[PDB]
Amino acid sequence: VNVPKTRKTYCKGKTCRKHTQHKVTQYKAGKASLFAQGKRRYDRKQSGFGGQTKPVFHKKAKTTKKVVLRLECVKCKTRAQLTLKRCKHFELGGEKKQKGQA
Amino acid sequence: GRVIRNQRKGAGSIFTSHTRLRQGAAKLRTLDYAERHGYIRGIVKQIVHDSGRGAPLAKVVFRDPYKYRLREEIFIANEGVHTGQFIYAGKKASLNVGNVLPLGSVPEGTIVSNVEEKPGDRGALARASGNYVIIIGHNPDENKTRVRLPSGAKKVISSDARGVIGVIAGGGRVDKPLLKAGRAFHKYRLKRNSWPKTRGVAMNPVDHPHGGGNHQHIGKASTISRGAVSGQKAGLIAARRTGLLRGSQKTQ
Amino acid sequence: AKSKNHTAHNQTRKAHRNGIKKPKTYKYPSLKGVDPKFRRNHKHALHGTAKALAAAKK
RNA sequence: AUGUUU
RNA sequence: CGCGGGGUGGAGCAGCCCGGUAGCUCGUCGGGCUCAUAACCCGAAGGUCGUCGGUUCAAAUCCGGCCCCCGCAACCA
RNA sequence: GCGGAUUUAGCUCAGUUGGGAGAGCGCCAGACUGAAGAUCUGGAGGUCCUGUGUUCGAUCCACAGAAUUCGCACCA
RNA sequence: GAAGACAUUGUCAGGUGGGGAGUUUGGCUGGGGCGGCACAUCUGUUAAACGAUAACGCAGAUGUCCUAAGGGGGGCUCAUGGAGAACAGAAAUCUCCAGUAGAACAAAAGGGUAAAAGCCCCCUUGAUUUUGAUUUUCAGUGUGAAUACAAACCAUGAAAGUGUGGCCUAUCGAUCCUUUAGUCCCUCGGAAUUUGAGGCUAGAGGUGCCAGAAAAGUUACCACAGGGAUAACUGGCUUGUGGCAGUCAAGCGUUCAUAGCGACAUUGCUUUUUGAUUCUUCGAUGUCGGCUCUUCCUAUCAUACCGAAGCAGAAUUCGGUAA
RNA sequence: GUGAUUUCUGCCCAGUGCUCUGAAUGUCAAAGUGAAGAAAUUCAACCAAGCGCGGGUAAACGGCGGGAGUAACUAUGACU
RNA sequence: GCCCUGAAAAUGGAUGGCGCUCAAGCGUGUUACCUAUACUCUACCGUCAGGGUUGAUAUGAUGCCCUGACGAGUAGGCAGG
RNA sequence: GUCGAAUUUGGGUAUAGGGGCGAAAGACUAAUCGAACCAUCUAGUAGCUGGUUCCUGCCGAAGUUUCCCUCAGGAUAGCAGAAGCUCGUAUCAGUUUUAUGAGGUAAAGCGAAUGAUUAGAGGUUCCGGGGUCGAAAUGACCUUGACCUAUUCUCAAACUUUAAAUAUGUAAGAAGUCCUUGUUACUUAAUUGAACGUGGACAUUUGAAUGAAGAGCUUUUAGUGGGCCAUUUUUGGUAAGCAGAACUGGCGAUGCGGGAUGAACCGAACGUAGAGUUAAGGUGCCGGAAUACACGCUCAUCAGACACCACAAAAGGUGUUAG
RNA sequence: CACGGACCAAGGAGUCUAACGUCUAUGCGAGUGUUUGGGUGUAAAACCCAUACGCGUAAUGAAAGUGAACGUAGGUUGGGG
Ligand SMILES: [K+]
Ligand SMILES: [K+]
Ligand SMILES: [K+]
Ligand SMILES: [K+]
Ligand SMILES: [K+]
Ligand SMILES: [K+]
Ligand SMILES: [K+]
Ligand SMILES: [K+]
Ligand SMILES: [K+]
Ligand SMILES: [Mg+2]
Ligand SMILES: [Mg+2]
Ligand SMILES: [Mg+2]
Ligand SMILES: [Mg+2]
Ligand SMILES: [Mg+2]
Ligand SMILES: [Mg+2]
Ligand SMILES: [Mg+2]
Ligand SMILES: [Mg+2]
Ligand SMILES: [Mg+2]
Ligand SMILES: [Mg+2]
Ligand SMILES: [Mg+2]
Ligand SMILES: [Mg+2]
Ligand SMILES: [Mg+2]
Ligand SMILES: [Mg+2]
Ligand SMILES: [Mg+2]
Ligand SMILES: [Mg+2]
Ligand SMILES: [Mg+2]
Ligand SMILES: [Mg+2]
Ligand SMILES: [Mg+2]
Ligand SMILES: [Mg+2]
Ligand SMILES: [Mg+2]
Ligand SMILES: [Mg+2]
Ligand SMILES: [Mg+2]
Ligand SMILES: [Mg+2]
Ligand SMILES: [Mg+2]
Ligand SMILES: [Mg+2]
Ligand SMILES: [Mg+2]
Ligand SMILES: [Mg+2]
Ligand SMILES: [Mg+2]
Ligand SMILES: [Mg+2]
Ligand SMILES: [Mg+2]
Ligand SMILES: [Mg+2]
Ligand SMILES: [Mg+2]
Ligand SMILES: [Mg+2]
Ligand SMILES: [Mg+2]
Ligand SMILES: [Mg+2]
Ligand SMILES: [Mg+2]
Ligand SMILES: [Mg+2]
Ligand SMILES: [Mg+2]
Ligand SMILES: [Mg+2]
Ligand SMILES: [Mg+2]
Ligand SMILES: [Mg+2]
Ligand SMILES: [Mg+2]
Ligand SMILES: [Mg+2]
Ligand SMILES: [Mg+2]
Ligand SMILES: [Mg+2]
Ligand SMILES: [Mg+2]
Ligand SMILES: [Mg+2]
Ligand SMILES: [Mg+2]
Ligand SMILES: [Mg+2]
Ligand SMILES: [Mg+2]
Ligand SMILES: [Zn+2]
Repeated sequence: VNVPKTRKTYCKGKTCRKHTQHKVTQYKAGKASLFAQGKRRYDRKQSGFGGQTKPVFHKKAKTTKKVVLRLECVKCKTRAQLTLKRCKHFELGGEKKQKGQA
Repeated sequence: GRVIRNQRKGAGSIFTSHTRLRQGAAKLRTLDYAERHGYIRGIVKQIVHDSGRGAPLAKVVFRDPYKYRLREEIFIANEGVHTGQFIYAGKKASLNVGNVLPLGSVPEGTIVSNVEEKPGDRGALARASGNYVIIIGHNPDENKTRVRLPSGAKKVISSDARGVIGVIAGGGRVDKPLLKAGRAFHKYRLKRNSWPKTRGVAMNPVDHPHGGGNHQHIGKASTISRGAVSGQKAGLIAARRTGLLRGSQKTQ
Repeated sequence: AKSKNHTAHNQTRKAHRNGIKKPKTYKYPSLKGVDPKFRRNHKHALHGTAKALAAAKK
């Protein structure tokens, strides 16, 4: 799919609360932190003997992920998140379609 | 799933050596003042067969230098040693077959037997029938002797380590075919319970890594890593190479 | 071992043992899905009607 | 350096 | 996911490790030499550097993306 | 009988992105040779495995059938 | 004597480690396995004109694709056929006429659509925000999908209006954990500030066995609980296949359909074939063949007596009563 | 491992093993080092063996092709 | 239409058997007759339901009495013994 | 078989259970070995097999829905019991009628769309054009082909204009109808309307039929979650006492009379008795009941003799009967 | 022609407990529960008892926290009595 940037859409920043321009980027998860309580508990549980103490998923079936657009209001900076339908090729860049051309 | 035969050998229950008929440990004299500074003369009283050993032993009687009595020693007989012969052991003994000399006191090219690895260990190297060590040189500073061992290895030994002039008697022994399971039986009856040997490939998987299969076959490479563990080290342990040896030895 | 997959056999008999029950019509039915604008104004209209009918007892 | 057969 | 490395005429390629400027051999086309081929000689053709974007008086080389390949290492929905 | 596969000038094949059927080994013709083989130059060579179907067309986007094979076909 | 702050030993760390330990190694299924997916789903049909409705029924489809192929508005009309224009012919571009859709609308199929839902053009982001109700599946739970509103902010158009993704029917995902966005709110419990962590609300990372364990084989050395819910024998139903037999009569039989045969068809019988099924037996009906022995059937090889012949004799062939 | 004697043990190190090489070499743990921070901590550099890179080895495990044409009858193909 | 040919299987055997031929067979029609735990009436048992009767000697008001209807049953539930 | 050495054997001694020992069979290790024996953990767990102890009375099932690593199990809903509760001028119903819808099956149709499909006939020579002449053009023909026109034979689960029967939604009143006018922030240009009210009028049939051991309501629990059979509709299969669906009725769970016999068929469902009458089925004898009455048909050297049901076909016969 | 049962006697299988759901009975009732313990006793009984504690009388929110009368504790319809 091809999704454009700059997204004039609704903003909930409590100052705009209205349709404003939003810069569009793709959501990237972000590094899993140590000291998150789940990670701390998992490390404590994995320490010592006993082997693997929690499941490790193997039966992968999805061939795509749901792309998330981070929509950032250009004036108030509040971010919103929009999920798109599953796609295999996602481009944020332009190069719109042309009709009647070669 | 079972402990394999080479693992069971280490417990040493039925795998200990059959030492009843043996004459005693074959050793040089204790390295004492007389051998450190001059020589001591003993006499060969008997050349006798040792059970389980190929080479004959020589019972050599020396006088005790500190107490009026005789000290019998069990040497490995070198070829040409005879009963009634005077054996001389020490720094100042002559270069004659059967004499015990420090490695430093013998010229390059000398053939010695029952060579000490360390001075005073009373004999470690070239003890089997027909085997010998060759002095290939000396390093007087940092006093040492370079020697050629029966296996072809070059070793540097202290120049104070002793050896017996000549070659261990009983040589050529392995040139005669045993010709008979019975003769192999009687050979190992006086050495240890290591014969006969069932092939691991003729066993079941529980008994041996090579066991099992609808045909007798190893199934995986018989060359086993040096870092393998007990129960895995069956076959060609840490083999650098396999197959028929073609070409020359003595790599550089 | 394969087995039966589905049948509606005996289902109508089971349902008619305790009978198909009409759903107990009520006056003043619920206003659940009714247009919230209409409902918002209906609340005010009813409060005003209640106040008027109360005051009308003089 | 290569160059067959009649 | 991390850390590295590589992608250049048809092919292998040097070129990059701080722009002065895309080359080497084979293969392909022509001629010469030979009695004729091979080697050889003289020519001629073949790329603008895997694809984008950026720095820079002027970037294959710098800088970051994307694709492909490889090596090691990592693995709680 | 199931799961795969590949069918294209005489032989081996490249194919084909909704073009247009091509390259070798053959064959023919012409060169070179006293001549033959070798070698060079060319030229033809298929109604694209078959019928019907989507189609502007489409062996090639596409449907089923065939041919040649492989692999499997077990516990009794 | 050798050796030396190195070995060694202790702790932690990385590698190696079926030598050994523990465990696992789907389900449906005309037995199981192999195959397939009928496991989560969508179209048409089966389906018997409300709804619902099965099979490893039938013909197919889904894990995508699209910043337009979403939204609004305007203008136009499609497939095809005929008639015409230099190159230009069957296919190029131009023109008229007919044209109920015989086109197109991403994909499967079905429905729907003509001043449109199709084609072209213009502007856009309603594919947005909040949290409820509702319909299908349904337990009237969840998930997915969809419907109609409300409260905002927008888009488009002159406007009425229309728009909360794709004309409709499929195109997808819990807890825990991680992560992001938001609220800048709540908590860190002796009292504060700042980091850090933990909460609240909404998403994302995924379970396709699709209400969602983390999982390789082999056993002809085998074990246990069971199963006739289920295979390998007989028996029973069936008779496709096998075997046997009719009816018709185009032909063969030099002539001549039927002495003897007999195509194209068609009606049966049998259960000495093999299938199909899984009803009996898995707390056990001894599982090939032969040997031995008895009896039964007749669809008769011989023997008895006969009818027919392409029966001269002889031999043979067809057939009847006959076991 | 093979299995008296006799005769002989062909080719293959691509794969899986085993083995030899080693600061020129990518990756690579704890400790240690540097930076930033108020610190927890984060980041970076360095980082042993192993693996990778290079070699050897089959009396290690093992493995060891297909199609077409072609000879004064056919047939078969020495041959390509 | 009926009958016959078509019409062959294995222990000896089956319109149920015997046997039946203007049938005791086939088609059809009319009556009479036989008999189920069914129907009708009555009695008795129980269950359920609706009632009467604390006005006394009257002790069974969970009692006494009146009326009608009903009664199959695995798994299972409950009740009275 | 072997019998003078890898010989046989006594005693002593060593090796102990994931251990030993094995000239190797998973052999042997005290009748125990693909992991000994003893005791304990331990009454190990079992969705699996077996059993589960008195009587009578009343009521009385399910093998279906959804979900599950589920398919021999459970949860869930349903079916069942029990306890009742609120009322009973009363409520409703596996039914009809009237009124009003909805459907796309049966049938039907194809000189109606789509798709199949048989044939001849008119045109189109621009028919596809060939042949043949035509010096040649299609120019004449001949002709095959196609198209077009009007006809013709036959068809469709996934075709259709039409379109049943059965089944199915709703309504048939007092929570109704009519008249007046109060509230509102909704709605309208507007007391316009919408919704909810106030006040007023209308009880014999309060607005079809029939019935109503009453109606409504609640809680809580059992068992069940293998089903099978019959008619009819119907799918796969040659078919099956096969496999799978729909509606109903049954069997399971059920005796009784009948079908000799038999889970399901016919009849009829059951407290203990008596009398009468019957059902289905029967009435020669077995055997209760007419060797009844009446009209015909049939003679079988395999007669026939009551549905389910325990079989027979095509084709034939101056047998006989009637047309 | 599925399994157990040759026979007989005796034994022989839904128990108790912790915590609970519904229903019912009883006591008291915005309260209720004496029995941890104390007093007492004819001594494991019966009798008596303080302070607490449990549940209830308040909910809601993750939490900080806040916390139930417009009114005759409301209007309408039905409602036994
Ligand atoms: K652990
Ligand atoms: K051996
Ligand atoms: K093996
Ligand atoms: K291991
Ligand atoms: K296993
Ligand atoms: K048959
Ligand atoms: K069995
Ligand atoms: K190799
Ligand atoms: K190798
Ligand atoms: Mg650890
Ligand atoms: Mg050996
Ligand atoms: Mg063996
Ligand atoms: Mg092993
Ligand atoms: Mg191994
Ligand atoms: Mg074997
Ligand atoms: Mg079932
Ligand atoms: Mg010549
Ligand atoms: Mg293991
Ligand atoms: Mg299975
Ligand atoms: Mg329907
Ligand atoms: Mg329009
Ligand atoms: Mg769905
Ligand atoms: Mg709107
Ligand atoms: Mg829509
Ligand atoms: Mg998710
Ligand atoms: Mg969290
Ligand atoms: Mg604290
Ligand atoms: Mg599921
Ligand atoms: Mg069975
Ligand atoms: Mg047949
Ligand atoms: Mg069955
Ligand atoms: Mg038996
Ligand atoms: Mg028997
Ligand atoms: Mg016969
Ligand atoms: Mg041999
Ligand atoms: Mg580190
Ligand atoms: Mg290293
Ligand atoms: Mg007959
Ligand atoms: Mg009779
Ligand atoms: Mg009669
Ligand atoms: Mg009676
Ligand atoms: Mg009463
Ligand atoms: Mg009863
Ligand atoms: Mg074995
Ligand atoms: Mg027990
Ligand atoms: Mg009953
Ligand atoms: Mg699951
Ligand atoms: Mg069972
Ligand atoms: Mg239909
Ligand atoms: Mg029809
Ligand atoms: Mg069950
Ligand atoms: Mg049952
Ligand atoms: Mg019955
Ligand atoms: Mg019968
Ligand atoms: Mg009688
Ligand atoms: Mg007939
Ligand atoms: Mg039987
Ligand atoms: Mg049993
Ligand atoms: Mg028994
Ligand atoms: Mg008893
Ligand atoms: Zn903003």
